Amino acid sequence: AQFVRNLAEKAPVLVNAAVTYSKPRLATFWHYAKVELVPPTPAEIPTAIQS
Amino acid sequence: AQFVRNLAEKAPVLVNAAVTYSKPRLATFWHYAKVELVPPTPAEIPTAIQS
Repeated sequence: AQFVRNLAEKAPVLVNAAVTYSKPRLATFWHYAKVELVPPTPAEIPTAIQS
Repeated sequence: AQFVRNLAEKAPVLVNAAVTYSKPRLATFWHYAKVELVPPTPAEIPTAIQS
């Protein structure tokens, strides 16, 4: 009852820990995804068309 | 009647002459329109984005 609610508060802390562990793995994925904040360069278009 | 039909045959020759005169003026328009037989180059995209 109230103890289960207290357990839920501990579970909320556990959920925060779950978010905490997920973020660095997500940060590694972000490092791969951080290459572009704007659309890709039209500079290598020549290389691609030539290939 | 038949003379009007004969006049129509002459008119058909006149229509061919009308097509004949239109084609060189159209050819000048074609010279302006003959620049691209395929989609435009992605080479100047840099110039445009920089401008």
